[PDB]
Amino acid sequence: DIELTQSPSSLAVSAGERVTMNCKSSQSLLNSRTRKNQLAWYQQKPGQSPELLIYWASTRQSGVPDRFSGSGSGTDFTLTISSVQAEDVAVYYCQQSYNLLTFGPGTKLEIKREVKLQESGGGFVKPGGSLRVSCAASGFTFSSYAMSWVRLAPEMRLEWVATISSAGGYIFYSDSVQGRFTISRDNAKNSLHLQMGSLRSGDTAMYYCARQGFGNYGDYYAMDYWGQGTTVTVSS
Amino acid sequence: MKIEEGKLVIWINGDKGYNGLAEVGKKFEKDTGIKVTVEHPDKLEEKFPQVAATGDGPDIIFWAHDRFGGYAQSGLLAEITPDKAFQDKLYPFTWDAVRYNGKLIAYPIAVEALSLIYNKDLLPNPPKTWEEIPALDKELKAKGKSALMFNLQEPYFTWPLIAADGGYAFKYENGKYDIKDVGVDNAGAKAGLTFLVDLIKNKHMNADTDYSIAEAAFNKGETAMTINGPWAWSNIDTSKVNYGVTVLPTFKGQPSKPFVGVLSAGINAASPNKELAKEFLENYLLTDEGLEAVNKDKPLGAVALKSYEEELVKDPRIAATMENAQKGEIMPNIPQMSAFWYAVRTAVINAASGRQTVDEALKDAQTNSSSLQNFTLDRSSVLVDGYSPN
Repeated sequence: DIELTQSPSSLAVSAGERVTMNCKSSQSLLNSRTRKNQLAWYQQKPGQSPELLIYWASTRQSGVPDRFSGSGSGTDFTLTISSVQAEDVAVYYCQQSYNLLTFGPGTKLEIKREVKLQESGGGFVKPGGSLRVSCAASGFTFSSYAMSWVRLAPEMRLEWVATISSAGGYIFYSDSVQGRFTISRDNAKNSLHLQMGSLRSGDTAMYYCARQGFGNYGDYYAMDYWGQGTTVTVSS
Repeated sequence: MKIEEGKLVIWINGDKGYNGLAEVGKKFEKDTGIKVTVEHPDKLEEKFPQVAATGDGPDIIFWAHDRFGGYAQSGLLAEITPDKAFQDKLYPFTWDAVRYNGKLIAYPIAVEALSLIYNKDLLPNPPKTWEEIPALDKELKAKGKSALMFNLQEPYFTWPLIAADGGYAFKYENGKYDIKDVGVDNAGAKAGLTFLVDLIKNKHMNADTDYSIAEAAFNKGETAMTINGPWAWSNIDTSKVNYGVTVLPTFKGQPSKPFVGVLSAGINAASPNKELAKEFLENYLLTDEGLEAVNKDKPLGAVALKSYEEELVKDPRIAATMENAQKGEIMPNIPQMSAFWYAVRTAVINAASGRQTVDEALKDAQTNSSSLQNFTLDRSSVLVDGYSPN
C-alpha cells in the first residue's frame, strides 16, 4: 500500500566523488510514538547478501563507515556517500517499515576510474509445485527475535515475503505470496521455514532469511543480519 | 479469529490427566448443555500465546503459573472474578502465585514440585545427599544398573541442584522481583552445575538423557533413582516397579530447592464464554469430585483446593511432594521468566554436553537474563498503519 521510488536507478562515478541517492514514498513514514522515520537503507554488493546501513532514516548501524550518511523527513529520504570508494560498488535499497514492509526498486552504483544464519532447501520445481526453505540460526537468542523472508528476483528486485514474530503470534505475508506461502518457526530447534506452494515462475529468486534487529532504544524496524540466499527456480 | 460461543474448549498438557478432566467436561455438559472439549496440543505453553495473540485458541489454558505473568502482559488473559467465598476454599499462597499487577489472572489447581523417586527393591535406603551418588552408581554398575537418571534437556529438572547452594533466578526483595539482581552466575549456581557435570564426566550420567529416556530407564528397572513430578507416577504405577517418593538429596548440606509450580487455569482474553469458564472452573473442576476425576487419570500431586489436599496429603507421596515444595521456592511469574528459562536451558545443555565450561555456560545465561529492560515476549518488529499489533 506504500510505494517507493528510488532515483537514479543506476549511476556511474569516479572514485572520490560525493554521491546522493534518493528515496521517496507515497506517504509519510513517521512513527507517531517514537518520532522515528520508518525507513532503512541496505547495501547489496555483487555476490553477497544485503547488509544494514541506516535505520530510522538517519541512524548508522554499527560497523558502517561514517562516509555513509542517511538523512530525510516526510516522504523524502537520501543516502549520501561523502566521497565514494571502490568497495562501494553495490545496489542500494531503501526499505519502509511504516506499514508492513516494502523495499524500494534500488540504485545501482558503479565506479569508473558469531550471529550466523544458513539457509538450505532451494531447488527447481515445475509451475504449481512445492518447496520448503529453511534457515538455521546460531550465535544469538533466536527466541527473542522476529525473522523475515526476503527474496531477490532477477531484475534487481528485492522483495519482502513474510515476517514472523519472535514467538510466532504475529505473521505477515506479501500480497505476492499470501495464501501460497507459510512462514513457521521452531524456537526449540533454532529454525525458520518457508513452505512454498502453488509456485509461480515469478517466484523464482534467491531467498534470504533475515533477523529483525532491536536494541535498548527500541526496535530497528530493519534487518541487521542476513543469511546467504538459497535458490528457488520455477522452470516451465 | 473466532473461538465459538456456547462451547468450552480447554487446553492442558499431555502428561496431566486430560481424560479425567474431559469427564468433568461431560458432567458439565449434561448439567448445562454446554459441550466441553479437552485437547492436549504439543508445546501448548508456546502454542497458546501464539494462537491467542490474534484472538484464537482455547477458552481455558492450563500451565504452571510462571508463564502467566508473560501471557497477561501480552493481554492474552482475562481477569478472573472469584468472590471471597470461593477464594477461601483455596490456600492463600496459591492465589499469590496467580497475581499480576495486583490482579488475579488464573485459577490455581495443583501445587507441583519434583521429588526423589526410587526403586525400593534396588535401593531400600535412598541417599540423603548428592555427594554419595557417584559411589552408589559404581556399586550399582557392578550389578548392571545405574544410580540416577533424570531429564537434563529441561532446566526445570536441573534447577533444584543449582539453587541448593544459592543459585537463584531473580531476587525477591520487598514484595518485588528485581530483574537486575540475577543469580545464575553466583558461586552456589556454579557449585551445583559443576557437580552435575562431574557426574556426567565420571560416566554416572549421560548429557544425552531426556525425559523419555530416563522414564523408560526407571520404569524398566535399570536405574535406581529418578527425579520427577507426580504426573510421572501413573506410568511408574502401571510398570509395577516397587517405588517410593521422598526428599531430594542435599547438596553441601543444603536441601535441593525445586522451583514450585502452581498448575493454573487461565481464561483467554478473546473468549466469548468467560462466564461459562468461571462456572466450570469454580463449580465443577475445583470441587472434591472435580479434582478427583482428574487425579484418578493422572495424579495431580498436592492441590490448591483445601478440602481435597487434606485427603491427598495422607498419601506419603504427596507428603513428600509438599516437603520438597516447602524446601523450594515458588517460581516468579514475571514476563522475563521466558528469557530466563531459555537461558538456563542453554547453559545446562552446553555445560553438560561439554561445548562450554560451567563458568562460560552460566556467564552467558547470566548475560542473557540480566538487562531485560522491557523484554517483550512476542516481538513482531512490524508496524501496521504505523502501529504495532496488540
